[PDB]
Parts: sequence; structure tokens; C-alpha cells
Amino acid sequence: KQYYFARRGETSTHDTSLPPPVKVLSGRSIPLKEIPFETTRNELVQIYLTSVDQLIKSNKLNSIPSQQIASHYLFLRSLANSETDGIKKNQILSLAKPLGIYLASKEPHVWKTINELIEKSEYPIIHYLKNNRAHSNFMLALIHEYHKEPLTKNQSAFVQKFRDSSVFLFPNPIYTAWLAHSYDEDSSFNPMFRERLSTNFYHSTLTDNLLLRTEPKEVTLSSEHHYKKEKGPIDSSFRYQMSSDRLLRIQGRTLLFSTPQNDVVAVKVQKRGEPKSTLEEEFQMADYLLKHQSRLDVYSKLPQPLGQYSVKKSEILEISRGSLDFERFKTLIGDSKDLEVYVYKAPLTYFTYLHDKNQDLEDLTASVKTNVHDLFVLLREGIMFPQLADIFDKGRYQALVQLLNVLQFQLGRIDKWQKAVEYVNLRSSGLADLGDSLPITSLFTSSDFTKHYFSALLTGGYHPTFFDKSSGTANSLFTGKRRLFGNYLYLNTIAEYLLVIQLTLGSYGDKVTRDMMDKPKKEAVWRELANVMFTSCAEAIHIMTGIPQSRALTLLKQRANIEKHFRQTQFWMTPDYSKLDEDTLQMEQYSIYSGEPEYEFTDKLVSGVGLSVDGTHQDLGGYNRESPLRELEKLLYATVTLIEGTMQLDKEFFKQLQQVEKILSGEIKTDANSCFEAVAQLLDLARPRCHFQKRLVLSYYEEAKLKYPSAPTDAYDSRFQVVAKTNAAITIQRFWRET
Amino acid sequence: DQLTEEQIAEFKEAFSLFDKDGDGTITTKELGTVMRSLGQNPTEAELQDMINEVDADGNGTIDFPEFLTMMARKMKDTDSEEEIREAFRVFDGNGYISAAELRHVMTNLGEKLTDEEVDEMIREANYEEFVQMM
Amino acid sequence: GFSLYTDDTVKAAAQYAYDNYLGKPYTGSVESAPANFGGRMVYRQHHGLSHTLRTMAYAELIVEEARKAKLRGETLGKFKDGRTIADVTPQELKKIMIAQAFFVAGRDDEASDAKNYQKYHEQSRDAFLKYVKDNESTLIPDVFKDQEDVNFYARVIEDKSHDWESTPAHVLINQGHMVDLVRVKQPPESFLQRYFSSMQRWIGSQATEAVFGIQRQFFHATYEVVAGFDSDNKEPHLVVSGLGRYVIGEDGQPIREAPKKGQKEGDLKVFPQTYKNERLMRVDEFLKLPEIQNTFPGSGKHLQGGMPGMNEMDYWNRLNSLNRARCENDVDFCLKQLQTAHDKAKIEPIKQAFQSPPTRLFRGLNLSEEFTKGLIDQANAMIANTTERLFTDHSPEAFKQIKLNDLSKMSGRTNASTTTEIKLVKETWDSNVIFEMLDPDGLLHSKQVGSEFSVYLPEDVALVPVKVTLDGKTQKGENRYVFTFVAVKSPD
Ligand SMILES: [Ca+2]
Ligand SMILES: [Mg+2]
Repeated sequence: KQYYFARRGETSTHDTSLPPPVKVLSGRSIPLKEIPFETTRNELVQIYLTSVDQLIKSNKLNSIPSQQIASHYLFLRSLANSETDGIKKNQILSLAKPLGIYLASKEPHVWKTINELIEKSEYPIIHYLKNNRAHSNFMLALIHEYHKEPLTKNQSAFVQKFRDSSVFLFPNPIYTAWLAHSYDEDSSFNPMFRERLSTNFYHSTLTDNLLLRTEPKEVTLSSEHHYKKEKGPIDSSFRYQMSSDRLLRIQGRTLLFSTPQNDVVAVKVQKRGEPKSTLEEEFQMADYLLKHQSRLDVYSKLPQPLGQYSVKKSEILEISRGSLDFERFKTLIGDSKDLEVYVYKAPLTYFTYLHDKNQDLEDLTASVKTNVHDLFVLLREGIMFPQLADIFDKGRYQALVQLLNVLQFQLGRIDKWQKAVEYVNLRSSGLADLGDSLPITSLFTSSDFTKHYFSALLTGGYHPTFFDKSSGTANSLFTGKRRLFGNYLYLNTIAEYLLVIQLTLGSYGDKVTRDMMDKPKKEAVWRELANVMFTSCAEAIHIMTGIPQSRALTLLKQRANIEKHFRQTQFWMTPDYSKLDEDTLQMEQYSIYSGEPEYEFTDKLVSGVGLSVDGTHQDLGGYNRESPLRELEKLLYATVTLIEGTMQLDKEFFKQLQQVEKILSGEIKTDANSCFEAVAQLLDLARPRCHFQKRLVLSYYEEAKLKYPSAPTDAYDSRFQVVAKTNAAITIQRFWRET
Repeated sequence: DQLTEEQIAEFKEAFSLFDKDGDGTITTKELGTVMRSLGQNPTEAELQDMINEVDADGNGTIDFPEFLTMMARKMKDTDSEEEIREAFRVFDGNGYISAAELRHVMTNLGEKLTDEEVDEMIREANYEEFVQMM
Repeated sequence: GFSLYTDDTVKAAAQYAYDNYLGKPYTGSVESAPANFGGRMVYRQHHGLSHTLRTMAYAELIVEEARKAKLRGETLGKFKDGRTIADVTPQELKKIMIAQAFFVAGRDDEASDAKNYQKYHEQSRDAFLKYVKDNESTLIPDVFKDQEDVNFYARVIEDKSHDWESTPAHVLINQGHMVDLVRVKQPPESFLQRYFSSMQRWIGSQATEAVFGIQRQFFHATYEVVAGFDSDNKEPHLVVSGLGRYVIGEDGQPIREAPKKGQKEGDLKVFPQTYKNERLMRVDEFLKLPEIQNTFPGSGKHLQGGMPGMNEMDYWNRLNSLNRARCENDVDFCLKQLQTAHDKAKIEPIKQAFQSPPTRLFRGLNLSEEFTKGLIDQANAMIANTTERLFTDHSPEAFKQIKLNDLSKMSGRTNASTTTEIKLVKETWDSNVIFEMLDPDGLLHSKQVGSEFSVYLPEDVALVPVKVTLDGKTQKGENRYVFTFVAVKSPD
């Protein structure tokens, strides 16, 4: 009954029929060469191991901070336990032994904690870095200090882009585990290394380094999907007796009409500039969605179409006279004595936009839940909407601009942000104007959409420093995204959906807090809106990855602070901040940002509006500056990184479960310790606070004990004993709350 | 009734995990794996009963509502005093150890409970004796 | 590269001190009234969070002009072995600052009985040890060395003895906690004399003057009433050493004794007691004493005693405003206020010396290591004359130093390739020498290019260094000295 006609899978690459990776500059054709990720990372790890060896043989071991040596030793143990070769693992452990001796000798307490970590997880360095030691790049510090042989341009570029932390040289399972665990409750990780002049944010570098690791997705649509199954033309087997006695209004280019059954019949005329194809695609898409309402579990009250045909322009012009904005609608319609009309029936609330200020906050929460649920279900199906709100790289606003460009560091100024979501395609009852949808494959191929809007991503990245004078090519880690651009545009689509949700809620707040005076009431409205936005991000994660909603919300609130998002939405989305002078503005920014540098601008404020370029509509951010809403951007990156990191972690978990099962069935006859290491890794690669994965790993550990009886379980009794205790507790609470 | 909602969330999480293709339907090739991951480890014949009688459509895959129906059917057999006894005798050491330990583990392992809930449980109660008083 | 305002641990240390002791009410029944600023309530109005934060900032400032003076090449004090305050390693400063957060965490009330004083400091030491042992994993390996050092700082906090002049960790805590209590001590010149003499012995006249002036700025930024300096006040002087006064010997001089190998000795201390013509010493009488007015530069100088501006009524409005109770109940806000006050006190002396488009303009370039050393030498030699003067105006010396040593003027009379993003200089050339440009008021033709900008410095606009900084190492493995300049509308 319930299932999605699209399925995810792996591919060789997306680099089929893209623009050739050549940049044209005043008669020079510069070829753009990628820097492979998974190979430069491995070369850096090898240089790290060699430099650790040179450290140990240099006896300068006493000239390193004790926590830094602890990090070195823990990383060496974890990396060793990630390797499979006997020679490499033995080499890594023979490297880590002298550091272990040094720790247990000089700093007994540090070692007392380190052994606690080692017996608690198989990759200890990921439990040792859920704090502000992750900003300390021990790897690169050592490589710079002791490996004196200069790095090649590939390693140099990798270091330069990823100098932020040291979790950027981890192998895929260790890094994915660390990224997923950084959101766990007991983690104090905040991707912000605030030193005395910088405040380096790298919440986007985590996502970039995660994407550069994944293998290119492709979504395969079923044969009977809406964009694969094809149906014939639509017959005008029903003509609406269109009568001016029942018109209610003109919504943009749509005539409304009453119904004695309390429903509303709308007629959308052919908008000027586009053909009948758009109206028929809207008709067919609406009919398809209404046909598969039960399967999709879509919530929107969807517009049941009745027909699509043509009527004479005279009739439309003659019925429209009794309106308010007749002239504007007359200018919106096309110039032709006959025009194309699409007729649908929708509930009355289908036309009051989501951000209409005449609905109480509870109804706003319900409608936002409906719209986010429906957006992301239809994204799972493979139907993306690229024009929910005309937020106008070719003019489009990229919600994840850092991933999709070379040397773009913060989000962009949402010019006329309240204008953008004025006629948004999100309505109080659900979604609307389903016509301009786009099958998901249009991100994983070189469609006209992808070629037009994201040309920079597909053509590779250029900058005058990327140019190697010797080889005459631009060697860039960004160009590698050519193979992977489908994942980047997928995440950008999710971030766009949530950005439009945020701007709609913000427009609602701006429109409601004009008519309210008691400041506690205004801040209560804005706090409820911040709650709704965070809950919508949690709903996106729950729908896209299966993580329960509460756990996803907790994993978000660990990352994007809700109170600062409150304060920034309440501050930069109302004209009230335009009244204040310079110093009062300064002190209010000290409160909204609260631990991170303020939004600094030089442009002049127009009274009663705020920041602007025209002088009569409000911007979200000064001209040619970034968006002042940090915690919104942190929320977007937290959401997309949670989704992609959960997917990659689950890929790794299955890649390890296959290796475990090939042992328990004898297909790889090895020692007992090999199987025990396999099960330990399979335990460490489970989602944070995801119990059933740990229960499965415990079952596999019991089976491995049964197959290898005489094996020592001394090093694996602790964590699995804890897992058994937790499972017993789980069933105890189940029985206890049953009654 | 149906079942506790917190089991519905866990079922949905596990089902969406073991769906390698992200389509909302699982093939029986790893239905056993998800079932053992939910405290249900049946032999290939016991589950083969359902591989026979599971798929109403017949396509060879299980949709999520059918999966919930499967779990509701299979939750009326294993849930008994056996699991409760196994949970009781997994801490330490003569059938009556302590209640402070139980109150401690109820607040940090698994979905944590409140101090008031632990106090109510302690006043309700001797592991064997307290287990059979509910 | 380390400071108070961006630490995330000292910040959390002060956060813990506010959450457990500084934000908890007085319980001693001696001046225990929680003041009410606006709608908000402050428990420790005298010795609350603002006091701790000002003390930490004083520690940083004292050590900062200590190393400043060391760069100037004058003579500092000695801690029983060749070394001075300027020789404080940054992690030692971090240790001192974590110690200072709890130095007042045990004050049940303002009462200063010696036994009660000792009890309060014992409670403060116990609270400090309880905190460190609670976050022991993150502090003993890296911040401190061993539990013995934590015990040493606990000893310094509790301070069973009174040998504050023993180790730098002693001075930068006791002097810092002592000089903060100038805002409340009613006879101003006596206390300021005592503190100025007690701290100049460590550093020097100019740096102590700078410390006190920036202390006034800290007071302003934290909404604390600033005491006026009255060099000719007729109030009777009291010696801050203990609590006594100076009675005159009825003719023109106080009670003066005589040591061996000396004809005359300084003033003799007596308790406030019966006079008669045995009058006391007035403050004006105390200041113009030739034996003391040759070392205290403030003799004969006066200060505003308030913001040079808005009147007494508006000033009183500001003092009782909400932000006064916000600095008392928010570590983040008070730290931000102090940081901006420090930046202004760091760049305002430059404007003081020289009478008078985005703000920050990073401009990176690659330079040889020997040239970077020879440039940092001659840029620190220009930073180490910009002490924020309070009594003695030394504008000509720093102006001549800036004018004659125009070796850091190799960025004007030409175009530029600037931007306004740190990473965009790290991410393109990853230069080993960044030139951050601070210019809040015009003075730069910061025309956009298109993102990034491109500046042009006129002849009548100079650049003056502010704080040379070393920021890690480049991609190719060499240090990245990120300088910082300020733009001066210099008609000269
Ligand atoms: Ca499937
Ligand atoms: Mg712009």
C-alpha cells in the first residue's frame, strides 16, 4: 500500500554529458582538473604515520602537550583498528606503543581516562573529540612540525581547504562515526574556533568533507511513476457555467468562484509567456497526486481538477469586471482572443497563503507541519519543486552556497525577503501550483534546470590560485564535485525547502507583531515561530532518514541554538530595529548573537523599514553582505548534515555487517580476534542513541561467542555488558509502562 | 490497543534502516535481520512461515503497514515471563540485590525515566518477587 | 595567540562562578540587600560577576603593558630571580584567570573582619578546588600541569599569609583585586596613590598610568561610577597601609623619625586620635609632598570623574539602567562589553596622538622570514609607545616615533588587492603575512570590485600598527603573522 516509486542506488558517476570542464578567459581555454579526495586523504594519513615515526625516533616526545599526545595515541589506535591488513595494523600499533608507554608513565590520569575510552568503543578518537579539542588539528600540526619534505600541490590544497579540524583526515568509517556522534547529547561540539580575531565557522566544511566522501547517488523512478508513465490528452468533457454572480476575488491570475457545497472552484488562466503544456502538466500532476493520496500518505487537501480547456478572452474579460484589481489581472493574462484555462476545485483555505496574518498560531503550526511533511514526502517520491517562492548562480538563491561554489563562505542577502514569499506556493491547507514540478532525476542529470541554475557546480571551479603554472590546469578539490553534484543539489533542495519555510514563518511574524504592543506577547509569538521552524527541520530529518522526530529534534538543538535563532528572527525580521540608533543597536546585537561576532554593516537604515536597497522593502542582510541570521544557516547545515551523515553512516554500517556475516558463515576463516574486531567496529558504527542497532550487534556478538567458545572476551566484555544492561532496562521499561 | 507508540517509532526506524534502496518495502532477504534486531530471532522455518504468508500483493516485498501487522502478530508470543526473568537476572546476586541500583539505571540507560517514576516503582515492590507483582 | 575575551574555558570558568557563587545571594546579613536596577535584581552589587570580570581584564592588562614595557627596554621588578611580570607565559595567564574567577566566590558579605576575611578566602579556595576537580579532565593535563599546581593556585587564592609580592601568580591576582576597589573608596587620591606606588614597583610609571586609564574605560563600559581625581582636595589624607592618618608635627612637617645612615625618615603612622596644633594631613597636603610628588605623576592633575559629556542626571540614569543589571547577570554580555572597551582603549590612543566602505580590510601577501622578523621588530617598536595616557601626556614621543620610522608605509601610494573575509585570504594565497586594516571612519576609498574591495590610501592618511598577532602556520608550513593596522587622518 504505502511505498515510494523511486529507489536510491549507486552509480559510477554523474559526469555524463555535462559542460566540458574547461573555463574560457579572454581566448584561453583552461582545463579544470579535479583533486581526488579519497586518495589525497590517504596520502596525508600516510605522511602522518611517517611523521609519527619520525617523532618517536626523534625523542622530542616530551615537547608536545599531554592532551595532544593523547589525541595522537588514540587516533593511532583507532586507525589501526580500522585497517584490515596485518602488516599495516601491526605497523600502526608498533607506532602507538611508545606513545602508550609515555602516557602511562608521565600522565597517569590522562591514561586512566584513555583506557576508559579504549574499552568503551573501538574507535576511541571519536569519543575523545566530542568537545573543543576537535578544533585542535593535531594531525596537521604534526605533519607541519616533523614531516619536513614539502607537500605536493594536491596535499597542499587538501590541507588548505580542510585546515579547520583534524577529523578531516579520518577514514570514511571513523569520520562518519565522529560526525554522527558529534550531535549526541553528551557532546559539546560547536563548529566554531573563536580565536582572538577570526571566529572561524566551519559548519559547512563538515558537510563538504562528508559529501566529498560519498559515492554518487542516482534515483531510479519506477516505470509507472508519474514522470515515466504517460497518459493521453485531457478532454474538455466538462464546461463550467462561469457566472459573475459567484466570483469571490482574483488571486493573482486565478479567478475564484463559490460553491453551494462550501468548496471553491478556481479557474487559472494561461499566464502570459507559457503554453498550454504547463496547464496540462499541472492537471496531470494534480490528478496523479490525488490518485495516490493513500500511498504517499500526503496530507495536503489537494485540488481536485475538473478540466482543462480554452475559453474566449471576451468571456474572461467580461466576467472579471466586478473585481478590485481587474487591471492587474488583465495585464497578467496573455494577449490572445482565446486563452487556456485550468479549472480545479479546492477548499477555501487553499488560497489563503501560509503566512497570512489571520490565523492563530496553532493553525500555523498545523499547516506548517502539513506543508513540510508533504514537501519531503514528495521529495522522497522524486518530485522536487524548484519555484516554491520566487527568491531571486543565474539569479536563483542557493541555500547552501558554500558547497555549491568556489570560495563562498556565508549565505546570501535575501533581497526583498518579504516580497519573495508574498505569493508563496505554500498554502494554509497544503501545497499549491504543483504544475512547475521537476522529477528528481533533473538534479542527477544535466537537465536545463541544472545547466541553467548551477552552471558553476557542473563546469568545475576556477580561481587564479587554482592554476598550476607548470601543468597549465586548475587543480581543485571543487572540480571533484562534478562526479558528485547530484548529492550537492539534493541537499541544496532540502535546504531551500527549509529556507522557504523559515521565510514564510518570518513573514507571518513580521505581519502579526505590528498589531501587538506588549513586548512579552511579541516575543512569545517569535518563540513559537522558532519552535515551529525547528520542528519542521526535525520533521524533514524524520521523513528523510527515519530517525524519530524527538531524537532528530534533540540532535538539532545540540547543534543550532534555539534561543539565538529566536533572537535573530525576532530582531532582523521586523522594522522595529530601524528605530534604534548606533549604540543601542550595538548593545542589542550583543544580546542576539551572545558569544559570536556581531553582524557588521555600513549601509544606512531607512526608518520604519530597516536595511534596504530600494528604500521601501526590507532585506535580510546589508548590500553585498551575508545573511545576518546565523542560527538559521546553522540549522540548515545541521539538518542536511544529519540527513547525509545518517545515510553515509548506515552505508558504512551495512558495509561492515557484510564483513561480519562473511565470518560467522565461515566464508572468511580467520582467528577469533579478527571476528571480535569486526563485531566491535560493527558496534561503533551504529547511530547515536539508536538502540536496536546495538541490540543487533549484541546478537551478533553472542553468535560469535557461540562459534568461537575458547576465545578470550576480556577486551569486549565491558561495552557489550553495558549493551546487555541497556537492553534489559529497555524491556523493563516496556513492561512497566505497558500497564 | 495497537501497541505502544515508542515501539512504533523503533519499528519505523529499523524498517527505514534496513531498506537499502529507500523505497518503503523490504525484501525477505533481510527481514530476518530486522526481526532479530527487534528482539525476535526466529529460525529460517519459523520465519519462512511468514515468507509464505506475508505478502498479500505477492511481489515478494513487505510494505510498512504489513510490517506493523507482522510485529503485532508476533508480539503476542515471545512477550512473557522469560524475557522479564532474563532482564532481572543480568545485573549480579541472590534474587534480591537492591533498589538503588535499579533507580540508578532507570535514569541513564535506555529511554530515561524520572526520579518520581523510580520512587513509585520502588514503593510498588526482591527481583523475583517484585517482577511477579505486576 | 590567546586572550580573555575568546577562551571558552575561562569563559566557562566565570560562567560556573556566576552559576554557583557570583549569581547566588549574599548570606552574611552584613549589607546583603540585592539592588534593583530597572526590573532586574543584582545580588552582589559590590563584588559580583562584574568584579570578577574586571579583575580578569586587569590581569590581562597588567601583563600586557608588562611585556609592552619590556619591549620599551626599561627596568621592571624581580621575583627573587631574574624574571618579571612580562615573562608570564600565556597558559600561565590562563591559569591565573581561571583562579581569579573564584577569588571572591566565598564572600558571604562585604564585612572585612580579619577572621571573617580568612574564612571567606578558605571557602573561596574550597569552591575553586571543587570546581577544578569537577572538570579535572579538561584542566589538569593541558591548562595546569599536576594537582600540585592546582593546590598552589588554591594556596594563592586562600592566601593564609600576606606576601602578595612573591610570584607573578600572586601579584596579578592581589593587585588586580585591589585596584578594582577604586570605584567605591571615597577619598580617591589616597587610594590611587597607594595602588600606583604598589604597582609601579613591578612595571613602571607609563604602563601603570595606562593600566589605570584603561581601568577607567572598563568602569565606563561596565556602568560603574568613576571616581574623580582631585589633586587639591582638602579632605584629610589617610594611608591605605592599614588604616591610619598623618598628623603634622605642628610646624610644617609630620612626625618624622630617623634611621641609621639617614638624617630623616618618612611620615610616621598614627591611629585617628586626639589632635592639638597637631592637625592631620589634607589630601592636597599629602600629594604635593616633595618626597612623594617626584614619583607620582598625577600630582597637580585632575580628571572628569564621569563621562566627558552627558550630565550628572543622565549619568545617574545610565548607572541605574537595565544594562547595569545585565552585566551582572550575563557572562557573555559583560565579556563583550569589556572586549569592545579594550579594543577602543587599544585604538583610541592612536587617535589621541594624531588630531583628526567597510571597516575591516584584510590584505594578504607573501614575505620572506627574515623580512617578517625585521618588520615585526619595527612594528612592535611602534606599538610599544602607544600607552593610553592618563596624567602625563606623551604624545610628542609616540608621534615622532611613528613619523620618523615610516617603514610600515609600504602599502600606500599604490593600488591594492584587498578583501573583507579572513578565509578569502586563507583560501586563495594562504599568505604568511596578513595586513588587517581597521578603519571605522571613512579615510579609505573602499570601492567594491564586482565579494572583495580595492582600497587606495591618500598621502594624508597613514596606517599605524595595533596588535601584531601570530596565527598558526600556512598550508606550506610556515608561520602566519597576521598584523593589524588602523587608519589615521594625519595632516602631518
Ligand atoms: Ca526495497
Ligand atoms: Mg549581492
